[PDB]
Order: sequence, then structure tokens, then C-alpha cells
Amino acid sequence: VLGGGCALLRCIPALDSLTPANEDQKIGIEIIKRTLKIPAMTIAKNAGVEGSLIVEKIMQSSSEVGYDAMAGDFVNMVEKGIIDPTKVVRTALLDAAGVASLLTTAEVVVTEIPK
Amino acid sequence: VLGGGCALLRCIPALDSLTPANEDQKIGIEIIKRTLKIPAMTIAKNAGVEGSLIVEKIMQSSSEVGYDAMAGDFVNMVEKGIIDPTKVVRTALLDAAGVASLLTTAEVVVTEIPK
Ligand SMILES: Nc1ncnc2c1ncn2[C@@H]1O[C@H](COP(=O)(O)OP(=O)(O)OP(=O)(O)O)[C@@H](O)[C@H]1O
Ligand SMILES: Nc1ncnc2c1ncn2[C@@H]1O[C@H](COP(=O)(O)OP(=O)(O)OP(=O)(O)O)[C@@H](O)[C@H]1O
Repeated sequence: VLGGGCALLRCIPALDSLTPANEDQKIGIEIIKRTLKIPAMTIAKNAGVEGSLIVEKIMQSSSEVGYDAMAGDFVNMVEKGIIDPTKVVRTALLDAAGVASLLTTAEVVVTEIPK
Repeated sequence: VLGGGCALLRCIPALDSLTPANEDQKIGIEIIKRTLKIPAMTIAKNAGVEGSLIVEKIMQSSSEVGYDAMAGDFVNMVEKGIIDPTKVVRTALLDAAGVASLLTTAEVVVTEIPK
């Protein structure tokens, strides 16, 4: 798939075409929708530019155009070689979600008293 | 002038039309140029939205169009009543610049030892 976090960026209309069962389902869908811009923002923030403007300009662009953070330019990602494995992207998303969303169900935390 | 920090936002091409004498003049001009977006970003950030995207969308819009943070929409600022006094804006800018730019010239700081 496309590299630079653009693959997760191009999956946001597929959440925009989702009907939640109730309001908590809607909250979770919105959480994932806001999370889907995080890798591109982090890559752009490490490059010294404002990540939110970069992500908004990627969203306004065509589906083949992303941000090359080395050149600092908006390019064609397949033609520039900036590509990612599909397995890596889906593995990262699933492994992050399955544990973080269970961490956000907690109400009581029990620890040991430090000796 | 226009309210919401848009008055300072429209004075950035007037810094783009400036020729620095040397590179430190250039550094100071760039400092003021980046500072000129701060009030609009702060007003938008207090409204719970991303200030940088709001400022960029104000940049891309016409000269009469700014952001009503109260209603959260992009409107004609004069026709919607969001206006500022010119004296207040220039007073705030001059009073901030004259002291902050002198604070950024310091190399040694002498304080009293606390008793
Ligand atoms: N020139 C580039 N422009 C834009 N994005 C790029 C560029 N080169 C790599 N990337 C992106 O940066 C990310 C790679 O980051 P990095 O390899 O540091 O971390 P990772 O793959 O998440 O994890 P790990 O630290 O285990 O390697 C990928 O999303 C990749 O598509
Ligand atoms: N509805 C609005 N939409 C957008 N900007 C607005 C709106 N109402 C006011 N503003 C802007 O917000 C700013 C007013 O902020 P505020 O009055 O809290 O602080 P101030 O004038 O900088 O200082 P002080 O705290 O001394 O009053 C002005 O720039 C004004 O144009």
C-alpha cells in the first residue's frame, strides 16, 4: 500500500460510510477516525513541519499523492517508491487497537505497595 | 480592522515584500512573520478546534473572510460584526515586540541569592 501513513489516511471515508449501533459505537468509530491521521502527523512532525497542515493537504489531494518527508514535497508515492507492506500496516493497527481499547475500559487499578 | 486575529494575518504579504539587510534581519523578519499567526491560532485553540488548519484556511480565503469561533464558521467579518480597533492591535504588537526582542538579546542573567 502507500507509505508515509497515507494508507491509513485513505481509509477514513470507509469510516464515514459506517452506521453506528448506538452512541458509544459512534464514539469508538470517531476515536479510530481521529487515530488514523496519527502516523502521517508523526512522520511530518519529526521532519520539522506542521503535521496537521500536511495531513489536510494530503486529504485534499488525489488518492495517489502523498508527502515525501525527505524531499519535503507532495509527490506520487508509488512512482517515488514510498510504499509500505499491507501486513505491517494492518498488524500495527490491530495490535494497537485491541490493547488500547481494552485499557480504556478500566475503572479500578490495583498495584502492589512498593517495598 | 478585522477581528479574530485576521488583521495581523493579512499583513504577512507586507513582510513577504521586505528585503533584509543581512541574515539576522532575515531571522527577525521570519520571527515576526511566524508570530503574526499566533492570535488567530490561540482564539481557535480556545474554541476546541485545530488552530493551524483554521489559520491556513483563512490564508487561502479572500481578504474579507475570517473565522467566527463563536459560531465555528468562516464568514465575512465586517458583515458579522467581528471587528477590532486598529489602535489596540498595533499597540499590542508594538508593546510585545519591543520587550520580547530585547529579552532575546540576553547572554548573562544576574539574580539575588534567595535568603
Ligand atoms: N521518504 C519518506 N517520506 C514519507 N514517509 C516515509 C518516507 N520514508 C519512510 N516513510 C514512512 O515512515 C514509516 C517508517 O517509520 P519507521 O520505519 O521509523 O517505523 P515503523 O516502521 O513504524 O517501526 P520500526 O521502528 O519497528 O521500524 C512508514 O510509514 C513509511 O512509509
Ligand atoms: N466571535 C468571534 N469570533 C472570532 N474572533 C472573535 C470573536 N469575538 C471576539 N474575537 C476576537 O477575540 C479577541 C478578543 O480576545 P480577548 O478580548 O479575550 O482578549 P484581548 O483583547 O487580547 O485582551 P484583554 O484580556 O485585555 O481583553 C479579538 O482579537 C477579537 O477580534
